[PDB]
Amino acid sequence: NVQHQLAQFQQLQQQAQAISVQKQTVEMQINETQKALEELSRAADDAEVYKSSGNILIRVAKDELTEELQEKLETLQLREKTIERQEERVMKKLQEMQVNIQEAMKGAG
Amino acid sequence: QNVQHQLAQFQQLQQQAQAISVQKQTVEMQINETQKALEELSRAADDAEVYKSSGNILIRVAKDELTEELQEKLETLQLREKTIERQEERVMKKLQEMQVNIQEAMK
Amino acid sequence: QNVQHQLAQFQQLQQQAQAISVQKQTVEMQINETQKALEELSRAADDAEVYKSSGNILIRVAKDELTEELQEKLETLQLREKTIERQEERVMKKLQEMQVNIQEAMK
Amino acid sequence: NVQHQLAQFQQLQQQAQAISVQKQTVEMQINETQKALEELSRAADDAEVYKSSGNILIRVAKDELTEELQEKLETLQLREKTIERQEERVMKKLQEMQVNIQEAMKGAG
Amino acid sequence: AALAEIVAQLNIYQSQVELIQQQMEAVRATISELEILEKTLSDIQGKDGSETLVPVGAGSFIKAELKDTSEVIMSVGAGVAIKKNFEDAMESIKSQKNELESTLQKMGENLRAITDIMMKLSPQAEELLAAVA
Amino acid sequence: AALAEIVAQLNIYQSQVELIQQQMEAVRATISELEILEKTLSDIQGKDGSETLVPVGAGSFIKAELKDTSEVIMSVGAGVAIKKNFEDAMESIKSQKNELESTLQKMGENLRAITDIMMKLSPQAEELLAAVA
Repeated sequence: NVQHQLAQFQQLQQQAQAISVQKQTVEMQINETQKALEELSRAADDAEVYKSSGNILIRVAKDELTEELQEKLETLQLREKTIERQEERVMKKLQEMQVNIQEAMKGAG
Repeated sequence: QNVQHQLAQFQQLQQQAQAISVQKQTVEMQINETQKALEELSRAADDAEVYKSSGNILIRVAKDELTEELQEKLETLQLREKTIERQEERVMKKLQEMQVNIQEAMK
Repeated sequence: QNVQHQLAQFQQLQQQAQAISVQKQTVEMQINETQKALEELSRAADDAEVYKSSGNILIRVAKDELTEELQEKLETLQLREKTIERQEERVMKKLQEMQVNIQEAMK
Repeated sequence: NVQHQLAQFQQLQQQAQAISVQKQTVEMQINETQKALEELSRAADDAEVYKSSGNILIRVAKDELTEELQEKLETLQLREKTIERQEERVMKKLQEMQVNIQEAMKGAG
Repeated sequence: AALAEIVAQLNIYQSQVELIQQQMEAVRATISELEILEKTLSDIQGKDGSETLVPVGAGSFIKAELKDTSEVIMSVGAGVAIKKNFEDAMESIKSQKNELESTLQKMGENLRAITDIMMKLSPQAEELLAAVA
Repeated sequence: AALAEIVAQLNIYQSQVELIQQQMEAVRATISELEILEKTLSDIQGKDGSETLVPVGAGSFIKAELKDTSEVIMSVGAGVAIKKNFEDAMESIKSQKNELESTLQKMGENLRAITDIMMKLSPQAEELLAAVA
């Protein structure tokens, strides 16, 4: 069926779109984490820092807080790289499946 | 009851079904935020400096007192979520029942 | 400059004229409220309990300190009102001048 | 001119409308003053009461504050009565001027 | 012919249903604020001397120590405010909530009638339409 | 004939002018809040121990005593807040206002261009209309 390949090709185009959105989201969380880490490093070593979790605000040691954001930053960056890698595969599988249709159409002969 | 009013109830029920779906998302959100706060609290020292949110102000409170309050809040919310799901099922049942009473009234 | 752009400036000026008229009403309002506060303060005793508004909170302050602050505020607002009226006249002048440059361009 | 009397009759109809609005406004201020005086009388004689004036809030003796609202209440009530009296005159002058037109129309003869 | 008469009034009703739905929200909004107010006053009882953080804008907070927590200055209209103790304050709040609830009960009825009469006019506008075409 | 092409795009532009006008307001709104924040922090300097009234809803206020007024806890994003002294705090606020002002300057340009090109398309849509009729 050639119409079954069009659908798969189209479902894959939406995935490419979805993944594109996840990437924009992760990038935003990276910028925000970076901005917070920059603020924390300019503050003195004994600055009083706080963490909000839901409806509560709690004072936390600055060195533990910094490490916590660093880990989140690093995990998000790895995630961004994993996303881009998935992105390329999808694009290749896409340009591919397009070819398989760009010729299966000239059906027989 | 004629099909016109039968259909009016069906759409009314769909209205209820959607409003309940909105409460369901809210309580789930509130449960997750409460469990997060409980998690962060478990890590802090007993003399930790913590403030709880109460409308326009934050009030400083001891970690143990806040832990008990958040535990109670979590339990009330989980019961609330259970109630919402039971109501959601009741409305779904009434929806299917009303659609059947409508299909058989159309012929 | 063709009549089309001439007319565009005229309407732009009318936009300015209206935004200025809105600032004028606001400052007048702010002046009246400040004079009222000054009036009420003059009646109170020197040790009166008074609070001044500062965004999300009210701050207790001595009557004399508050009287001087409100006096300065009143003077700054009255100068502001004077500035606004002078600008209003400038725009009115430009409006009439632009309408004349438009009537003579139409014939 | 009969058309000059129609205009005057119409200008007077709008005044009647305006006055009607002033009356609704004064009534509202009366209700609000009454509500505040009721609250003040239920509070104890040594209750701490405050007056807001613009951006400031000031503590004032309750007996002076009560007297101040009483005077405002009484002045507003007198105003309401003056308004209703003006209202009746306007209505009469209206039903009147209508007559002067309901016949000046049968112009001559 | 007389179809437009109906297709027209079902609007003055659809323009009044949405207005009441709006006014009912405002009322619900007010009730919400009163509920949050009740929680704050309850939350501070017995906390004289406890620290608090006051939001002052754009995510910023300043420090203060609660004082005379069993008392609250409440606005009663016409530029007047009265200091009241905890019980009296909670009592006024419940009275207002009740009043607003009652007002909500009443607004509900008004909306019903309107929705009801609309139901009896539509069956007519639908059969008149079938005639014109 | 090609009139609809113009009478149509002048909308995608009229639907983009109003969007920017909206976004510019939000920005002005944020700037306003930062200005009020600056006034409050200035107003409390040197007032440790002074009483304050905190609005808690529906016209009600509670009492508190200001504490460590030269310090303010400020939100820096990602769930983190940092306590800063007066000078540092005012410095961050001015930086943000400047940034938002700068952002406002830029949004202004974008709106200009759009309004400008619309001016050159209307003279055409008006003469095409004169042709069709």
